[PDB]
Amino acid sequence: QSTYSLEQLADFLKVEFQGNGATLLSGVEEIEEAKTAHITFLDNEKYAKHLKSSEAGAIIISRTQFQKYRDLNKNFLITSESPSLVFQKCLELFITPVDSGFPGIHPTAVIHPTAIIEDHVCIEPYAVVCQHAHVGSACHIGSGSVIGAYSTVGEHSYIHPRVVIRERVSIGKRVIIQPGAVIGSCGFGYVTSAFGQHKHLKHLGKVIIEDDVEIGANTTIDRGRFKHSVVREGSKIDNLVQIAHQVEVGQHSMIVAQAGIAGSTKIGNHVIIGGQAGITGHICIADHVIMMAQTGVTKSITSPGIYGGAPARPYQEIHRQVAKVRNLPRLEERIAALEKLVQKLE
Amino acid sequence: MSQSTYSLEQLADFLKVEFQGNGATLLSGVEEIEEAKTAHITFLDNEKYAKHLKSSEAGAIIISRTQFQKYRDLNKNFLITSESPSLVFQKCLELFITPVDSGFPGIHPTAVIHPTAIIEDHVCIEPYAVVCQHAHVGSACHIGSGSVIGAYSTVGEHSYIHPRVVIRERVSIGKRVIIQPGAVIGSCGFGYVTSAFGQHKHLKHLGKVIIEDDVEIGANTTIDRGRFKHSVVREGSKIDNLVQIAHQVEVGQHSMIVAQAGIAGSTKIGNHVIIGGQAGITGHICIADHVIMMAQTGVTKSITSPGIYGGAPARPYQEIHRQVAKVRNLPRLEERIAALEKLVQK
Amino acid sequence: MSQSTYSLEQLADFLKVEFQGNGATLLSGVEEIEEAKTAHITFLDNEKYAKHLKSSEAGAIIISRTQFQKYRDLNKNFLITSESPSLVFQKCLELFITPVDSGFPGIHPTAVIHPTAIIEDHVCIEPYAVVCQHAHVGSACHIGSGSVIGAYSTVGEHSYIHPRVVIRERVSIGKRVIIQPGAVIGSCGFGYVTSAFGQHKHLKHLGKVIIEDDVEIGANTTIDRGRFKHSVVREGSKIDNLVQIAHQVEVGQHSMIVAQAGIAGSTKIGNHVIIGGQAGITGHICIADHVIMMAQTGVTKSITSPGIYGGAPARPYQEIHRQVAKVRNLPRLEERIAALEKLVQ
Ligand SMILES: CC(=O)N[C@H]1[C@@H](OP(=O)(O)OP(=O)(O)OC[C@H]2O[C@@H](n3ccc(=O)[nH]c3=O)[C@H](O)[C@@H]2O)O[C@H](CO)[C@@H](O)[C@@H]1O
Ligand SMILES: CC(=O)N[C@H]1[C@@H](OP(=O)(O)OP(=O)(O)OC[C@H]2O[C@@H](n3ccc(=O)[nH]c3=O)[C@H](O)[C@@H]2O)O[C@H](CO)[C@@H](O)[C@@H]1O
Ligand SMILES: CCCCCCCCCCCCCCCC(=O)O
Ligand SMILES: CCCCCCCCCCCCCCCC(=O)O
Ligand SMILES: CCCCCCCCCCCCCCCC(=O)O
Repeated sequence: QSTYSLEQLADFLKVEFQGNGATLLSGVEEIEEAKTAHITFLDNEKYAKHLKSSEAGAIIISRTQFQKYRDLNKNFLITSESPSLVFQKCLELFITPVDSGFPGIHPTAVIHPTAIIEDHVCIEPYAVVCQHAHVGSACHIGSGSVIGAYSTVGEHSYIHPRVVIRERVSIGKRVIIQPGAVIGSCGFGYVTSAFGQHKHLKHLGKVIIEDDVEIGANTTIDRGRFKHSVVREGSKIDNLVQIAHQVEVGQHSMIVAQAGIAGSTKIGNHVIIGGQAGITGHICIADHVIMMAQTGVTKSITSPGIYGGAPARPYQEIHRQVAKVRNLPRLEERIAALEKLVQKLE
Repeated sequence: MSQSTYSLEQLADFLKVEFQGNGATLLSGVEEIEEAKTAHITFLDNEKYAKHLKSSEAGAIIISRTQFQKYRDLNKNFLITSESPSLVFQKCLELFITPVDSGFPGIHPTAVIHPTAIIEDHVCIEPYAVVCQHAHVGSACHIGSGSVIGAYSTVGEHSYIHPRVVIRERVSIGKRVIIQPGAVIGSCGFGYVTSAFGQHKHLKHLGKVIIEDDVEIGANTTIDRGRFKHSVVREGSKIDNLVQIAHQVEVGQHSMIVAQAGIAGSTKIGNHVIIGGQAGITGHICIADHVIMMAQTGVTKSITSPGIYGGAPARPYQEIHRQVAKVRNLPRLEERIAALEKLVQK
Repeated sequence: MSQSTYSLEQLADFLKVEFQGNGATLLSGVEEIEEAKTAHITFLDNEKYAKHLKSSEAGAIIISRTQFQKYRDLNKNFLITSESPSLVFQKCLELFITPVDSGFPGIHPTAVIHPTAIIEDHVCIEPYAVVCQHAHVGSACHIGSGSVIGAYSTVGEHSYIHPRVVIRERVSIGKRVIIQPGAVIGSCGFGYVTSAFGQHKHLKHLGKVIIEDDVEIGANTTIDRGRFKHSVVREGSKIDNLVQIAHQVEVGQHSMIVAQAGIAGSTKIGNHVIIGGQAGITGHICIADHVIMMAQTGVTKSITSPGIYGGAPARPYQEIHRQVAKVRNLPRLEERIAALEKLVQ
């Protein structure tokens, strides 16, 4: 650990500063809690209401937000870039990451003869690499994880401990899979028999995880019966998420924790799926669609914008619906007020 | 380019299935009925496709006898089966993508098996799996890499346990059972003794989890053991991924619980029940035979009669359809009062 | 093994408890109060179950002194206790069904322990568990098979970790803590900066996860680490299966989170709070001490006073209960508007 002054911090960040440049800083903290020795940031408007009174010895602020608060006696770090990224730079100054302590390929790691392991890879204890698997260069295979038969882990990916990647899975470049996640599990499909009974079907389709994808903890992705399941590049998936068989997740999308997409559904590019939300099967989510948390998308969405509720309706339309449902006592009163002036006899 | 090429007749004889049309027709893959080309094999599956069979350019269509008789006059290559068209199709599919194992045959040396545990003939135990005291693994079983077969736990013949499954102590697994990676079977139930004003004290659960024949359990699904009673999944039932089965829950025969749904404690589910994805079911209630819950259903009382159910709380489909409608048509109902209120005379 | 039968009297002595009914009454197991036959011991702890008491053919009923006084006139075999009837029932439960361990005592040959890690006394580490650099295993801990104790992470005394648990790096586990199988403690939190292109950049999370004393965590539950600050779960709190705890979430003392519930980033849950199954609580909000949230609740804003809440969005029990009732009433309501328009002549 070390200390940086406000002027000394500015040059390292390549950021213009305003205020008392001798302010000494020894850590990092959020805007609502930071002490004089702490550094902070502001990127949003529904956050700026806490800036007026903040002890922080350094505040990272954009050129836009700086305009509304520049006169205030606070110490500033004014940047034309995202205040959040500039803030991470400051975070990575103070805390250092730590690995397991088992570098390279651990003697325990069982690797199948026919598997191809590239140069500069780390395989932690008790990991199992199956037949004809291809672990790329500069990859990390976490402790106890499983790389399935004929599966490919593209270069620079990071598999965390105890992860099951099943047979025939394409993992892209620099993909990060959190611990406990399962890729290429069987899709929930059965033969609906005549006595009402359910007969298993071996799903054999590929699961393709493209470059720059992130998969959260214990998230499960199902493979199709014989066609592909795809999570297109730059998409970020959170914890405990369900991706059904033959789902296509479009590029640079986000699926928040505990959300679920049902079988054979196309999610478009730059789509946000809120937490605990549920999108049903055989439907299409248009590009740039934002779901609220706990949304039931039952029909296909065919235009961008903010959606929410069960079923899915535009934000404007549910925000009005909720505030009109809340209005039902008052509306009934107006009926009682009207059923009072029906004492009309003559 | 595909794996293999068959004639219509050659393939028909391989399947032990009658054919109609050009027996010489070359067939080199499979496809969905509405996409299949000449080289492709497909199946008509009783549901739709009346007009979509007529205009199908497939080189082979797997059809039931009852349905071939109806489409007898059509100019198509038919593979007529007495079994399920889809089930036959599976065999066909498996000729073009042959299913693959991890490439570790037999019982791997790195498998820890308790001296007391009994392992039957022709079983396969993959690397790093653990078989605890007095466990009983039936013949033709598969224990996936680094899975745990708990103390006094039994696994019926021909059952397939995938990698990193935990089967706790005192859990009974039927024959032909398939468990996807990372399921937890026999975890403690969420029940406690309250004491010292709201403080919760651990209760040891000593009930069993009884999984019956031909049952499937999805990936990272968790099934809790009872306090003293048992948690039972009856014959042929299919539980998807990320499902939660609480302590002392009973699921009847040939029932389906889709991904991310949860049943609370001491609740009985009937036979031929479909529990929609993400749906929730309260504890100490009953779900009758042949009940179907839509996704995200919140069941708060018992359901005694069959049919389709939706909403939170759950009500018979038609009712919640009628509700969403009326709720949506609230502004129209308000203008119906507002303009009616405008009539204010004498 | 245990076709074990005890007399009502024998049991009463072991229980150190007052009784009513024939001493010789032979009891050979436990059963729930609705179903209990003459062979069986059962308990009445919950007042919703006082119904099944009147017609009970049970061989023995564990009961509080107050409930006995109330149902005194009944001719049933009573075991009368001043403690929790459920706890006393637990003592019987264990007499018939003895618990069991894996059968691999102490530190198993096949465990991997990084030389720099510290292992205390009377600790059990099961087959193929991995303990990473500079970890600390408290005295009399249980590490389940194939469990990972990540770097610089510490596990307190008498803590019980079940098989295939991932404790990621820099995670503090308190004393007595029990973690069910498949749990992930200390995964990276969900945080990205979206570029003026639509592309999402990975923000590295360096914060800890602090699990306090007597905390329990359910199967396949995931608790994320903060970006800089910590995610804390305080004393006594019990978390169920399949639960999401986002980065920088603080959970209070003696709080309960039922299965499949979720808490978004940087939210503080107070003490003695119940979060119903599958409930969802947004980020950057606070939940007051002594708050119950019904299952499937969608909490979109801070709850600042104690009570029972429900629905999506969340409103206090009273109001939501009315709201649902009035939505139920809609068809009847507009029929009154129809008869209103009927008279216009
Ligand atoms: C979440 C859960 O799992 N159970 C809740 C349920 O408890 P509940 O009283 O239903 O008991 P639990 O469901 O917790 O325990 C399971 C077994 O206890 C048996 N039993 C319970 C009480 C009794 O006096 N006699 C008896 O035999 C039930 O028949 C059942 O078979 O509602 C109570 C509040 O109303 C809560 O305290 C519990 O957290
Ligand atoms: C509730 C929720 O879903 N939050 C997420 C959301 O909110 P948001 O964009 O606000 O990010 P967060 O604020 O949650 O980031 C984590 C920390 O940043 C602090 N903070 C935030 C804004 C600000 O102007 N100054 C400040 O100091 C917060 O107090 C918090 O402790 O998108 C972020 C990506 O950018 C994620 O990292 C957040 O976790
Ligand atoms: C007759 C079944 C009920 C119909 C509604 C169920 C489909 C909606 C699913 C909600 C989203 C959850 C995604 C999980 C589905 C899956 O993995 O199979
Ligand atoms: C507090 C009661 C609210 C009403 C409940 C209706 C919605 C059902 C949701 C049940 C959650 C299912 C998860 C299993 C719970 C458990 O493990 O005990
Ligand atoms: C009709 C629905 C309205 C209710 C929506 C509010 C519910 C909020 C749910 C958010 C909790 C999800 C937890 C995910 C954790 C994470 O973000 O990483």
